[PDB]
Amino acid sequence: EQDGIGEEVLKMSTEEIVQRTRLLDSEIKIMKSEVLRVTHELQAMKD
Amino acid sequence: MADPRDKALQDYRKKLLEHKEIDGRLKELREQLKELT
Repeated sequence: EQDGIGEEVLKMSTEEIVQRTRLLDSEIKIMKSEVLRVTHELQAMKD
Repeated sequence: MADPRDKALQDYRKKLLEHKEIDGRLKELREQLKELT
């Protein structure tokens, strides 16, 4: 496919897989908050 | 699947889709800002 395949597990290092899982989680908080802040920013411009 | 490492891989994909899904909303709400500015 593009993930979940055996090849990719073999290809990367085991350590790097642990660091990648942590790093990516963090991005989600900030992106989701980015969308909300815009939705509010719209009301603020209207005010 | 056969590795925890694969469980991990499958989560990256949901996030790739997630990053996209948000970007579409974000841009629709953004256009609206431009008119107000």
